Formats: sequence, structure tokens, C-alpha cells
Amino acid sequence: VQLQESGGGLVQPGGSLRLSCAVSGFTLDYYAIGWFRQAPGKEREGVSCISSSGGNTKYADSVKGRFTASRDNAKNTFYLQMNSLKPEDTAVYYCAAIAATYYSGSYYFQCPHDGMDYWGKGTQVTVSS
Amino acid sequence: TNLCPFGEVFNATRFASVYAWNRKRISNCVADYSVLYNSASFSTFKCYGVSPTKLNDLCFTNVYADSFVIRGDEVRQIAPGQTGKIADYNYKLPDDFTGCVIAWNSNNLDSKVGGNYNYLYRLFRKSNLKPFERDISTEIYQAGSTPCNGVEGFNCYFPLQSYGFQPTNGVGYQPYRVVVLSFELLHAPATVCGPK
Amino acid sequence: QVQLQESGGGLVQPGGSLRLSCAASGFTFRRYLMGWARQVPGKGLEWVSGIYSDGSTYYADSVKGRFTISRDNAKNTVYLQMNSLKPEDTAVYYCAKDRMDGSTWPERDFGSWGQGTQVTVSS
Repeated sequence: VQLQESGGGLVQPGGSLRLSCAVSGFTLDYYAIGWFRQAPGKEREGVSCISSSGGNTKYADSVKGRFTASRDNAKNTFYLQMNSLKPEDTAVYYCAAIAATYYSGSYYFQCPHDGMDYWGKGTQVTVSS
Repeated sequence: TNLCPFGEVFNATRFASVYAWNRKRISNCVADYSVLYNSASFSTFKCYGVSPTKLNDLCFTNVYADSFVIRGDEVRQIAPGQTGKIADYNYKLPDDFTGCVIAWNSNNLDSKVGGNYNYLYRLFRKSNLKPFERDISTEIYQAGSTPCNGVEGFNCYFPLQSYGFQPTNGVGYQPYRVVVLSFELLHAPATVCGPK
Repeated sequence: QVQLQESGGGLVQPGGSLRLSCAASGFTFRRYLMGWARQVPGKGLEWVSGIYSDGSTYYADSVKGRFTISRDNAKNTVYLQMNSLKPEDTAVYYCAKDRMDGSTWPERDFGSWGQGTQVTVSS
């Protein structure tokens, strides 16, 4: 399976961006796609996590209300829309996929850091003036 | 001469998940360890504290058979003094373990197109598991600052994770069935010996 | 770190001879169990043969006599030679690096796995 990252760019504070992640070769019936970020000097951190269906979206408290995760209806490509960016959000963003968990007739879609099976190459996003 | 029913363990139709590992006690019989060695299915046959040849010549009061399924690259964790998610949180062997570890590829039985989600492994726990302990709790594990009350969120994880076995997956990622034989010798008649 | 490359195979007539070759760079090849493993479609991996660091050899009942395994000196390639092939051998063959040094006869732990080639025996 291959994961590709695109849309990395330099924008002014308050601007918007759209990152894309191309998903290829996954035959899994139910998986989850997560967006992570890695800032200079700090460890990797989760930002978003969405189901293959796209019904469930989970966001970290810092990015809540500014980041929207969606899936295209005609392609297997997942988007992370970033509005009202702040300088502290500068980091390398990574796309990652993980299988969903089936237990007692209920599915769970989560993005645990240590459980991700595949990673993308990442793109740098810097927000300066 | 009645033999030890090793067939009921190795040829079981269904194998339990790693976190809820099944243990069967085998006692008061004789077992021929040479049906094991002279087989080609078993990719992994390693022993600790004893030597395969000696096994025929020794006696043991009780043999325990622990069985479960894990990933290929995770079999290396089923050994004394190893670390990793499986060894730390699911199944831990004591430092003075005396026994043999047997594993074989089971891709023909435990994989399915689209993924087999029924096998799970424990991914989160507050502290490292003590040797030969099987906690099967499924309470929400809180990893972040936010307190968790049973609703999974960004910082509230369900502690179990499905493997998602697929036939297309490479050999390193295919499912492997593991059986761990532990040899304990108590103060009692040792009725498990060699057949010679 | 360790890479195993499978060379040889293809379409061979019954009774044909195929010399499979793996080359492994990235570790001291001199002292580690190596072996060839077969995966007939519709089954799991079966361990055909292997050679230990001290020249001890192991064969399976199906392939006993038919096969020969060679471990090269001053090279990091193991050679597997099959003769009198019959339809039952159509499968994929992999190479494997045992994870511990100085193993003996009944101690096998094939952690590393190569990208096995497919051998087809038709007519």
C-alpha cells in the first residue's frame, strides 16, 4: 500500500490550507485514517482521525473548531482542511492508516500512535509573515 | 500405552486471541517429543533451559500448554527478557522459564479477503503485566489529561486493537499460531516421561 | 537491514533442474541458519530444507534425495538444487535467516523472510 502527501505550502497567519492523502491498495473492509504532526523539538502528536466511511471525526483539543476532516465521495482521498492557522501549528504532517477494531458487535475507529501500520512521507507547513 | 493428547492442542479448530490466551493442563500420560521435531510445519522450535534430546530422558509432574495467535514479526517477543507490546502487555514469560516455544504459519486458516478482525491484542495498560497473568478487562484507558467516562474520544482509547489479517500480506505479517510448553516439576509423582 | 533476493525458477518441464539462489547482505552470513521454505497455494509454509553454521543439513521426507542444499564460503549466497521436479512442487520458495547464532539440529527460528519467487512445473 502507498500513502502520498500533498498540498504543503507557506501561508500567511489566518490563511487556509487543504492537505490531501492518496490511499492505494487497501483491501480492508474497515480501516481508519489519521493525521499526525511533528513539530521541531517535540515528539509526534495526533491531530485528526476519521473512519473509512467518514461518519466519525475526532479532533485534538488544540485544533478543535479549526480543522475539518472529510472524505471524497468519488475517490479514495482524505482531506484535512485547516482554517485560521496559527504560527504554532508549523510542523511536518503525516498520513497514517490503521485497521478498525471489531468487538462484540460494535466497531471502534481510533488512531493510537503506536498502532498505526503505514506512514506517509510527510510535508512541511510553515506559517510566517 | 496411553499417550499425551497433543493433537487436541495443536489441531484445535479455533485458537484463542493473544490477550485471552488459553491454557490446557496435560498430566499423567507419556508424550513422544519426536513427532514434533520431525515435522516441517513448525518454522519455530526453540527451547530454554533444556535440550531437545534430553526431553525424552526426563520426567515432569505437569506440562502446561499455552496457545494463541500473533503476528510473524512478533514471535520474537515470546522469549525471556524480551520487550514490546506483546511481551509487556499480553503474555510474559518468567526469567527462569524452562520449556520450548513452538510456532507455525497459519495463513491458510486465520486470514480472509478483506481482513479477519476477530483476533485482537492488548495495546494499552497502566503497568507491565506480571509473568503468567491474563487480565481481560476492557475498560476505557485514559491516555491524556481529559478524564474519560466510557465514551471513546481523541484521548480515550478502547484498549484492544484488531490485527486485520489478510492473505495478501507478506510472510512477515501473516498470522502465526504459537504454543508454549512449560515444564514444572513439583513434589509429586512424575507420570509424564519418555516412551522408552 | 537484511535483504534476501530470490533468483531462478519459472516454467520447467517435469524432471527439470532449477538452481535457486539467495544473496543476503547486511549481516555476518558465516554463522546463521539458512533455509528454504515452500508455500503451495492452499496451505501454509512448509520448511523444505536448511543448513546450519556447521554444515549440518536437514531435509523433508517429500524432498529427501531430490534436493541438495549448499552454503557458500567467502560468499553470502545459499544454493538450493531441485531435480526430477513433479507437479506437486508448484509453489513459492523463500529464504530465511535464523535469529540466533550457533544453532543445533532441532532449534529453528526463521524470523527474516525473503521475497520468494514462484516456481511452476507444468508440461
